[PDB]
Amino acid sequence: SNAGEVNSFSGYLKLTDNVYIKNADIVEEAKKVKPTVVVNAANVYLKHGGGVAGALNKATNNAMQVESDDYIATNGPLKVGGSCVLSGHNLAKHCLHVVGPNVNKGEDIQLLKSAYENFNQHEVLLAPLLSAGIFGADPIHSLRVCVDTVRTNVYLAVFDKNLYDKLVSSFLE
Ligand SMILES: NC(=O)c1ccc(O)cc1
Repeated sequence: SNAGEVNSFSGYLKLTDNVYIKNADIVEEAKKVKPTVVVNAANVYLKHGGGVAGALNKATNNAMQVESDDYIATNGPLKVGGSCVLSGHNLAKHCLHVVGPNVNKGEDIQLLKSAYENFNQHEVLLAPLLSAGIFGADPIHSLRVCVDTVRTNVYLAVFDKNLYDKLVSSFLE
């Protein structure tokens, strides 16, 4: 890897005492920062074909999917709102696979609070906005649940510049 120190976050905007945000690609952030923990936007079967999960898995050259398939065959699926800790491969020491509700598929948005409570077992995390994208939840709402629920230090990477700008505007109202 590059020779930088681990957990080297740069250029984030501090929103609260423990929540930070950056307009960035989470894969490029993982490579630059070398965090202890990267959060995956997982589904219950740990099938990483799409969304953030697909980007993370591709950046591990499919090692994340191989490990996840081995895990599920023995250990069974996660629950919505739940998490597991598997290897971070080349991206991080650990990957916290967190299942936000998929409101495009009828799941209860209330489970987003449970989803973010998984972050509180880790002192500092690189993460995407939970339940965004293929999961269908309103990103402004997801940021509010994050701020209200996470107590540990979270560094959120949002790649779409227009969505970033709307999140920051929303939060500063
Ligand atoms: N990026 C990494 O692989 C890493 C290694 C050791 C740590 O204590 C934290 C992170």
